[PDB]
Amino acid sequence: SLKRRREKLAKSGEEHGDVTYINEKNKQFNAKLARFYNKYTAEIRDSFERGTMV
Amino acid sequence: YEKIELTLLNSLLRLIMDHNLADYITAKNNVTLTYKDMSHVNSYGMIRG
Amino acid sequence: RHPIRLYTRYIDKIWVFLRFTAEESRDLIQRFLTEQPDPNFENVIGFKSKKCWPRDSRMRLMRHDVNLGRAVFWDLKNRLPRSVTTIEWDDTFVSV
Amino acid sequence: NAVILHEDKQYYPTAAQVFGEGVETLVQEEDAQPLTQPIIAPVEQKKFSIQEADLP
Amino acid sequence: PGGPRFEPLYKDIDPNDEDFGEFNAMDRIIFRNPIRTETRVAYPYLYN
Amino acid sequence: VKGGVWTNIEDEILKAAVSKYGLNQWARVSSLLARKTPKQCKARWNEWLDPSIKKIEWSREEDEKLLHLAKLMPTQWRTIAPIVGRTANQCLE
Amino acid sequence: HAFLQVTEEDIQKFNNRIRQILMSSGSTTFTKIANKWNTALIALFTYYREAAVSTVNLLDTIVKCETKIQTRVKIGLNSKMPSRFPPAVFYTPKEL
Amino acid sequence: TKPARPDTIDLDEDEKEMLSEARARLANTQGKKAKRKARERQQEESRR
Amino acid sequence: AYHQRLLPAYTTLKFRQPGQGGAADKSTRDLRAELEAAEAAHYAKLKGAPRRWDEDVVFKNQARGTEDKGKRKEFVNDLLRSDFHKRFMSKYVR
Amino acid sequence: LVRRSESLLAQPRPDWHPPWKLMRVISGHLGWVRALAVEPNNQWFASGAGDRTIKIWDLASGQLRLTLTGHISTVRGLAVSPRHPYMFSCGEDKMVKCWDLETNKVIRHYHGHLSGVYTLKLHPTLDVLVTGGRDGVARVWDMRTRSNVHVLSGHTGTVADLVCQEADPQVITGSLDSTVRMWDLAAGKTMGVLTHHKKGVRALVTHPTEFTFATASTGSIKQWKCPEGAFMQNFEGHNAIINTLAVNDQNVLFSGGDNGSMSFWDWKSGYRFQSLDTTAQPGSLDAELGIMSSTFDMSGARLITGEADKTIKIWKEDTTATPETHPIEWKPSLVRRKY
Amino acid sequence: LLERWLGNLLSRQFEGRHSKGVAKTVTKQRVESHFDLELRASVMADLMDMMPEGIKQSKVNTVLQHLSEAWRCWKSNIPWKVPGLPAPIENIILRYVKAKADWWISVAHYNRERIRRGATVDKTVAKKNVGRLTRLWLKAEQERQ
Amino acid sequence: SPPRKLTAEDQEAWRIPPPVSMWKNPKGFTIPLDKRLAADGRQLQEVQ
Amino acid sequence: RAFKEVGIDMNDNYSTINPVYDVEPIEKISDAYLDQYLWYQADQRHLF
RNA sequence: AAAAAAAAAAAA
Repeated sequence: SLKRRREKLAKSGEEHGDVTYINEKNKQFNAKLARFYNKYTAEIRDSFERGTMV
Repeated sequence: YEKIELTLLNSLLRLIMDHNLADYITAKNNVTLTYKDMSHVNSYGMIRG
Repeated sequence: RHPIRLYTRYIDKIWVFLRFTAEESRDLIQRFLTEQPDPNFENVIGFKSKKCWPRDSRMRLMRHDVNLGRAVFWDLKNRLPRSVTTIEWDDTFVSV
Repeated sequence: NAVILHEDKQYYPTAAQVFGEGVETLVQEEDAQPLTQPIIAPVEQKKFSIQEADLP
Repeated sequence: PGGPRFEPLYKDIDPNDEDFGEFNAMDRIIFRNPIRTETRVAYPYLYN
Repeated sequence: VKGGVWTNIEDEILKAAVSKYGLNQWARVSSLLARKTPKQCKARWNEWLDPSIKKIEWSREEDEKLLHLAKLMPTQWRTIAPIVGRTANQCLE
Repeated sequence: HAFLQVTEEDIQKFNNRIRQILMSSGSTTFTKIANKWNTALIALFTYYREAAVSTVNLLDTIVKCETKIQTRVKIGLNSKMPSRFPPAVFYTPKEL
Repeated sequence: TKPARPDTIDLDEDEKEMLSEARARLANTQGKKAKRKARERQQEESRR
Repeated sequence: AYHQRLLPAYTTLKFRQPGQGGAADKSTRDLRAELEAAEAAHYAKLKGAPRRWDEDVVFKNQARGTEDKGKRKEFVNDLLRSDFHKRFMSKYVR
Repeated sequence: LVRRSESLLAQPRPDWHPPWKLMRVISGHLGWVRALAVEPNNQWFASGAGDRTIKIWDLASGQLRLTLTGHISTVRGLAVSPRHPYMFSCGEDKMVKCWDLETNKVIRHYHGHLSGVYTLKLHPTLDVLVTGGRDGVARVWDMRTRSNVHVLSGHTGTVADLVCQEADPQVITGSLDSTVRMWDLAAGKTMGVLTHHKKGVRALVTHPTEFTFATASTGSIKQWKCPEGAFMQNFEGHNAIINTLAVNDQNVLFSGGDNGSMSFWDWKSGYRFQSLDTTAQPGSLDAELGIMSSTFDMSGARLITGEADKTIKIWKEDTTATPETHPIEWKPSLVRRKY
Repeated sequence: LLERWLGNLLSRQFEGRHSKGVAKTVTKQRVESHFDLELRASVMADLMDMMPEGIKQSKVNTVLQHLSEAWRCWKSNIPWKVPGLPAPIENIILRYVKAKADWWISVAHYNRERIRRGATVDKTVAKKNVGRLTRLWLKAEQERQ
Repeated sequence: SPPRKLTAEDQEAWRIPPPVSMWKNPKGFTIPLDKRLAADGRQLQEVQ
Repeated sequence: RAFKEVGIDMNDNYSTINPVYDVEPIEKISDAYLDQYLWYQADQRHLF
């Protein structure tokens, strides 16, 4: 259990990707928001990436 | 006031004055109304203010 | 030449003063009663008369006057297309 | 092809269209009694004279 | 005259609300020397 | 001066404050800025800086839609613009 | 002979104007509340004149609203004693 | 409605202070009471 | 013990006197018979079983179809769309 | 292994009951109808709703006799006394009011619930009323002195239902902590705890002639035998939050489901002879389909239901139905029935 | 009266104050707060009765936050639609949001009738009522457009 | 009774998404703007 | 032909409420000039 | 035919 906790914290300590958060709990909440809302909001993310059409 | 068509109003104002002033008045009635987080577009009826 | 003697529109309120000969009044009441028939006279309830004036002043409310006032209201309401505007009996006072 | 205004628009069907023909639908929004009329009438005496119960 | 005054016991009857009824028609009454309020108190069931 | 032309720095601070605060709180967003009112920040967001605005050259079918809608609704651009899919100023221009 | 009176809606309008005066932000300062009462009373009387003097309900409303303004002034002093506030306290001009 | 204004190599002091204030306000999370409680916990640990 | 501070009030209970119903029991078949008899009486009561001046006007007969309000009262279970709320908002917002 | 009975008499064959049909729908309430109480002479009934009014309706005509105000939150309980001219209301405003029906006025208050009150029962022979609420407590109150003579504690959730009977167990409290408690009224002690339900127990009822009761939680109705609380049987097949339960003098269990569902069961056998779904008043949402309260009249011939589309629905059993038109589709199945 | 009052005074003096444990009534200043409490509990109860046996029942106050969000969307006439929310939970939220809306509109109507009658001298009550009818009129105006 | 057998379909069918509040941030989180507009139903309106 | 947002508020007379519109000052100046010009020119040409 | 405390002035 301690080894799994340490490994999860170490894998959560990596800054791979775009940053949006400001705190650690903010980072975890934004990761959860991703894990639920990509399949409904990927089109909006595309619209934000392009800087044009909805 | 509530039941004024803006196209018909534009036609009648075009009857009585220059079309630029009529178009300005009709476009000025067609504006966005906002109160706090509530917002819509007035497209039917008259803005009395 | 016309029954409508006086007319005034104050922004959105109108006052119209009509004068009827007996034949014109009879024709108008006949047309109103054959358009919206009422054989038991439910017209006394709903008609308007000022309670602020004294007992003698609010004199009487008979058949002919009430039906003539409602006929005038119905005829003037028939001239306004209700998609533009209309006149409601709640917002209306008629005196004969 | 008729024109339906905003103030006489129906967004929902009627009660008879929803409940059927064999269902009685009542819309009761005013009471049949005043608040001063009791639901259970008290046992009322109504003495209008002075009468001795037993013979004196 | 000389007696106390109180709140109205029944705040219901008021002639302005009642319209032109047949029972209390204004000129079906044969007015004479006027009835005073002490007469209304002395015979409360005849004059009220 | 309260107003003026919009800069890229002001635009990015507006986007960051929208990120941190949302769209129903414009006084805080204007308080990050210095020369813009809450109404001016809201107008800049609603007319330009929203990325649900189509910011490329118009397609042809958009042009027939705009011309037909300007034929049926003379000078009601705030009404035409939701139907076309652009803003009122973009449709007018 | 046109007999004139003030309509009941306008008596209620004046009453609502005094209620709005009594609910206003500066309605705890005695000079401000007196100035607002003076403006409302001047507006009412200089508009409705001889029709206003012949309406009993309007005069009752004026009496009650003036009593309410004076009662606000008295409540601002934590008293309601009638001998404590003679008419010279209210109706003396602002110069004195 | 106009697109933007391009930046400069030499920024003025107003953009510098506006960006600094945006950075300072973009990371604030706590209120007065939470900050006071954290400071009081630090002071209590120091006193202990 | 208890911790309440009620002063005595209504210290006698009222009981259903004769004529007030309540504590008098019948069979449920009799109750069904009385219920069906009263229901049948109410339903039978419901069914009843024991120069011309207005020639230059542009628009004519525009008020036809207005008096038809009130054929049957329709309760709508949407408060913002009921007739009561529309009357309220037309009365109070001008 | 615990032995079973192989006699094939453990399953009673269901008696035939006619199906039920909609008769009436009474509008006028501006909240969800959550209370219902038929007076002992079967002339009028009492509905309490989310518009914090109590409306008295004539049972034969469905015609609004009276409206009573005085609560400020949703009325949850109501009881017309068979021995006194009293009506008893409880609400979500922590108030337990006693109305004198000879004056139509609140004459007593039973104060002491710390939260909103959900239930209220009159003891059939004693001069006692019983309330339960969101504070996990069944208050037992004396009518005359307004004294809280018992505090029934032991539940860890909202006491949602409660029945009073003339023999021990005199109080039965179902709670949202999924337990049912059988209470001796004389001592204020728990005689027994039933933990068979997995979810919050929302409905209870007692049989008029048998010494048995029934409890109901979502997806499950259980019939139990007094005074030991021995599990008698399951009523199965109503996969919904069950808010209510109504057995008749002719052995009818009525379960109303919060999604708008209805089940009519034969009491002795556990057979579901009818499965309905109510319909919403026009203007309602799909989510507003739900039977929130129910009762039978004293005759048992009418089912009164108060529903979350703010309606009152009267249901009659079908007089043109015979055992041939609606045959019983029950067969003595030979299944282990894993318990 | 005074002997009961002085007995209560000496009781607080010699055996202390029973401050905690008594049920406070729902006065006017508490009404809305009490409503919220009851409504939340009711919603929470329904959630515990709709969860299947075995589901992770820890993050269920998330549904109460969704209910707060839906009420805020109702007050602003913004259509509330969370993608991926389960249908029974959405039904519970819509049902209780409409109950809260019915209570809110009834209170607004009652306060407007009191203000017209002249029976209210509270200023915050009047400003609250103006805000509520402003929101109701804007909802009606959006529906009209 | 013995527990009901839960599939993965049920465990994913009773998953509640986190509330993307567009009014409240009690912990001052910088939410992506993509998540802010997911619950806004104005994007699901047919302009016909 | 495209204008700023107009704020909407309610004025309360304790018997009715009425809308009050808040227009941008630059557009208010243009509208006031147009209003005065239109009223004067309709007075000159006997429109009413 | 003659009506007169609190909010609200903040934990060695």
